[PDB]
Amino acid sequence: DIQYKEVFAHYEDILEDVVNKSFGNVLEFGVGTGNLTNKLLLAGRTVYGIEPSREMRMIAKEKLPKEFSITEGDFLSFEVPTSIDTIVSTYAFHHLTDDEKNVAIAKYSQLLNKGGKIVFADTIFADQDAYDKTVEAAKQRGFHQLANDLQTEYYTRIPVMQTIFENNGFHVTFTRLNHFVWVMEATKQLEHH
Repeated sequence: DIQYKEVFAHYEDILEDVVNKSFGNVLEFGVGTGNLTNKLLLAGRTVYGIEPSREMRMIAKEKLPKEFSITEGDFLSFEVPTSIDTIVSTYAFHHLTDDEKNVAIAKYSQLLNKGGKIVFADTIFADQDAYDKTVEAAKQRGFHQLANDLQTEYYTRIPVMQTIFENNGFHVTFTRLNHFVWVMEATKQLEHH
């Protein structure tokens, strides 16, 4: 894992940052092994989990308190908890093509109330140059699995994500927490219905 040493740099701080920007009922996508949830629960937040992988939902049910709800849905198809104030996820949104990312945001815009937020932490790039330069660096070093990841998954650019959020009624702010990851804080501008 020397290859992902930088990708996960400040991992904890990253979850911390997402936690500190969330309130009320939290809907988490891509629960994985429950690391984000864990800090979300510690922070006294009310959380509802979503994770397609049964393999993952298990490990999380293991670490998290019992009773914790975690359905088998995903970013686009999932159970709506009830009243959502903020939607979160870390290291997951890139599993969606840019078109799907737009459907997702369009859908969260439809569910959240004025003032509702979307806080996602994920690997994303400033521009095409920053990306190609990162893919090369990974090649430069012996990082072959990482270079594959970068050209396989659907990582995108900050400006693209910028347009999607705003096109769907959001005002978003980007804060870099490491060379790969950035935290995007989005707040819904207008009210529902």
